[PDB]
Amino acid sequence: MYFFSVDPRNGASKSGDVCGSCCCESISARPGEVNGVMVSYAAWSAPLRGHGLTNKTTFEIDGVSVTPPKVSNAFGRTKVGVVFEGTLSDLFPNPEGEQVEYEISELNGPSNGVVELGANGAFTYTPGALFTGVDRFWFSINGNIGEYVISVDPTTSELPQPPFTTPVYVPAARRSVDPRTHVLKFVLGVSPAAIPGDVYRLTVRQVAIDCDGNEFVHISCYDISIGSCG
Amino acid sequence: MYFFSVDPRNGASKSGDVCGSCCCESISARPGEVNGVMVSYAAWSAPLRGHGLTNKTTFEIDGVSVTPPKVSNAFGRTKVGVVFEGTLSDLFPNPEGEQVEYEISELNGPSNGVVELGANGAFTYTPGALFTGVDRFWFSINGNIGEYVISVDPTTSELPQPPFTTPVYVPAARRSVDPRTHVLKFVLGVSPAAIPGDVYRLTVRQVAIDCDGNEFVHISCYDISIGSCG
Amino acid sequence: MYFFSVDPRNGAVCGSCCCESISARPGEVNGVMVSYAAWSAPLRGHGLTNKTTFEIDGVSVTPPKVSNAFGRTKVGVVFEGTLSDLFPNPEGEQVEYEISELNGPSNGVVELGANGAFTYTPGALFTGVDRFWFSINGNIGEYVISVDPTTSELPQPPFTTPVYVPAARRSVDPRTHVLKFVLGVSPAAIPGDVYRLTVRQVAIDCDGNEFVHISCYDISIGSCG
Amino acid sequence: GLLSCINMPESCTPGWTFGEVTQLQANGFVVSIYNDVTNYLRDEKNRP
Repeated sequence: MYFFSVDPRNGASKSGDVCGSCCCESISARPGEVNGVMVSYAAWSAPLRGHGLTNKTTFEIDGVSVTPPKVSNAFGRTKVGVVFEGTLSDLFPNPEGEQVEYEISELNGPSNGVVELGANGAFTYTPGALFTGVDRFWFSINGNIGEYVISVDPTTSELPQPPFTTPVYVPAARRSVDPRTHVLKFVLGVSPAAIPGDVYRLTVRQVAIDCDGNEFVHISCYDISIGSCG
Repeated sequence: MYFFSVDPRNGASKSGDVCGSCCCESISARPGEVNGVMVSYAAWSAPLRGHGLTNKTTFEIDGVSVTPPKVSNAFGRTKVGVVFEGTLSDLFPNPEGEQVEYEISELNGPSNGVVELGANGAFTYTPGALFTGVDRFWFSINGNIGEYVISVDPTTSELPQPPFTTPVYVPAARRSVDPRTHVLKFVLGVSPAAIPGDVYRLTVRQVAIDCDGNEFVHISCYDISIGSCG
Repeated sequence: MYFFSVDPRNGAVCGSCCCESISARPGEVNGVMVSYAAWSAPLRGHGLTNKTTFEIDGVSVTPPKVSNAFGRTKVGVVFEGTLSDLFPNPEGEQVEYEISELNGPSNGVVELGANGAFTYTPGALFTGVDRFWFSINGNIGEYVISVDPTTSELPQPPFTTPVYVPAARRSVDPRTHVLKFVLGVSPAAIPGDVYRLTVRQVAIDCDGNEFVHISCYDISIGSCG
Repeated sequence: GLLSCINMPESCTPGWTFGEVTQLQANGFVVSIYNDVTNYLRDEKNRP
């Protein structure tokens, strides 16, 4: 749980002690982790006598070092109860021609089914009985990690299609604000497909409120550095 | 007993990151030992005010230095009450048969039977009367150690298959998590067939829970060093 | 009484490889206590169990000069035997024999003749096994006699090894995690020899599972204390 | 550090040219002698 304090916007300076001004603060993350972040606006919203924070936080994720993925994630469809089959060879365009040591990490296995990796880039996904929804599982083609997402109808019509979760994401509805202590809490999810060394940026726009219901905006950054060993 | 304190995933680091870290904690093991490990998530899950951990831990054993074994393993079968006979010479593919000394170390002998070694790579296993299950014993051909399993059916048809225990393993169900003190306990068993000097890597993925039922994932690693006399 | 403490397995006397040290004099029968308190107390459970396993290996043996011999006499009847065909006396040497009174018979009396002859009169109304230890020109060996209860016979016991641990004299104290056992040294053990004893003790948790632990001690057969 | 027992035949074209020399040195190897380093170039995660 990262804990950050906001700059009070008091014409008070900061970030200068040591060379390389990186004002937007840093956050270390590991591929696969799911952490929690708390930011204390009490330094900025307490002098502004009013009704504290509101649930109007908005986020943006933009990467300054993406390191394009060697492989590409894939999608599939099947009905309920029926076994699903798939291949894992057309998802790795290789430049120089080498072997293919396929692997399914059991740390990142399926959630409502079982997977049988075949002899050569083939896999059998048997969904659990009496289950309909979406499922994901993360393969490692020659170390390069990708995901395969299976949709499982209740064998009647069809399903929509999920948005192929990004390397760095923020959950849709897991944010909270405590107006009694001026703290905003949210979750930071790191995909297992994130490549070590990459650097992303999260911009947070959070608004307070006065005694009459007007608005007072605040904007900040955080540089998420996806590294190994957390 | 090993006791490890997990990283907090908050700002600064811990445990000799002074000049970086081997990135995995260390676990010294001796072939044959079965020890216990406790990991304390109090540093990471306590600031996450919620319901502590859950019983959804998952493990992974990966060898970074294996030194593949010389003597292969074998599997036997017999009915209940009837004595079993077996050979011990075709399991040692060698460049010379110099002085092959078939030896059954008593420390890891049978469990519900008795074995009489022959003069030249033969052995007679008399299973215990009124007993049906799986029974193993560890032989040592010219220093090189292997195992022989003679699982016994009650003369109905057969037991399907034992899984041929690996050099290092974690038992199926002997783990527990105490949500009151944020401690996970699990046992670590290393077979007597592990070679001194080998290095394996065990990765642990443990998930906590917030007050409303969501998830916070955490991942750690540990390097198991198999050293004789330790 | 030897008293050792086990390492609690945290990666926290290596000597040569790991194993500890135990001096021993030929003929003695001593006692050893090893405290698993350091290793089994953090694993809060039901203490140890009575499932220890011992194994003896010799890393320095000095193969014996003299040899042993058996015997299957009957009850009450006198027994006669020789002691000349035991020592191969390779280089011409006096065959002077001797029966040490410290390690004489247990339920009889021997009569060492002039040239390796001996007459064993077993104790009246006695049926079982007996041993004694002779010293043919400094080198020590044993002679075992089985007195049979005149019905048919009596089985053959195993010639005792130089260093041994008695069959059933081990114990475990689960309230203090202490293992007690006995170390027996044959009078035929040659000084300077070095043997290795390995132990595999199993502790138990509150649910009935097992926790293994393995250790060694190097027994050095030394003369003069 | 000059190797005594070598007696290599002299020439004009040495071997690894300056660029290659830098490559070897920085990367590692102990191109001759000079630069008696041990090829490390990295660490657990951070290179320097």
